[PDB]
Amino acid sequence: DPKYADLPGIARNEPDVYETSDLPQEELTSTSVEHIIVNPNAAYDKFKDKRVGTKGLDFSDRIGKTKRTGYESGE
Amino acid sequence: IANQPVVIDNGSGVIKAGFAGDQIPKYCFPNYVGRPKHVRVMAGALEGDIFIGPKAEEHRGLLSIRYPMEHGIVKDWNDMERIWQYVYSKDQLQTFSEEHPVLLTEAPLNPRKNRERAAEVFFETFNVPALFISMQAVLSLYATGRTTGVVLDSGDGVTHAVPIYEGFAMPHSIMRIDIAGR
Ligand SMILES: Nc1ncnc2c1ncn2[C@@H]1O[C@H](COP(=O)(O)OP(=O)(O)O)[C@@H](O)[C@H]1O
Repeated sequence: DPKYADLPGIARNEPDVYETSDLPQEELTSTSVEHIIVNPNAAYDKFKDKRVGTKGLDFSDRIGKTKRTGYESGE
Repeated sequence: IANQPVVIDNGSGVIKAGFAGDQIPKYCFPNYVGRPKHVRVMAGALEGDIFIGPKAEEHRGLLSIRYPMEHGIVKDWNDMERIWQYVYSKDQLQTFSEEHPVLLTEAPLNPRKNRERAAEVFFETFNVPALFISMQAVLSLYATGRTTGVVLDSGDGVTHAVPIYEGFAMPHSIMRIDIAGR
């Protein structure tokens, strides 16, 4: 504004930002899906107490005693 | 003092079990030694690494089944113990080795060493108060009531023509051919 005052060639009456007056899932809805929550804390506390024993569950290209099984020990 | 014995009808392929005086062997399933074949991973995956019965049927191609009863003549005595333990369990016996007398079945002219091995089990690991193991044909004769009788019977991998008569020990006439339905 003071610059506009001090500058003679600068005219006025200008709506500066000239603009355009602009004015302003289904898979679950199938005949066969059953999307169910496991109730994370419920199933978690359930399987949580179920201890799991392991004893060197080792398998990668390991030769000796052909059959192997993960979580070897018991708990 | 003794207790109620347990009528345990074994066999080359199927074991039958119930207490004394019962009319039905309440615990029947075949003779098999099953144990897993896969890599256990998630929690809740049943441990024990030897499973019988509902677990066996439940995990048929998942449990490596064994049949050490080489025509009834078993070799996995340790696993036999465990089979009895499965019976000893809350599933079938719910009791101890000393809490009840035992009754067991025997096929003819087997190697005595096997019997003695079982006796070692039954009176050292297990502690049977009193038992007796003998011919299944004799028991079948008790069921028929007949005394004079040629008993033709076959196990699962054992066949045996048993000519008996009033309990007369005629092992020369009495035979067995350890091969059958197995
Ligand atoms: N309907 C049937 N047909 C053929 N085989 C059978 C049938 N039922 C049972 N078996 C087999 O025959 C065997 C029964 O003969 P049994 O003397 O009881 O055998 P075991 O001495 O092996 O228990 C069983 O072990 C079983 O495997």
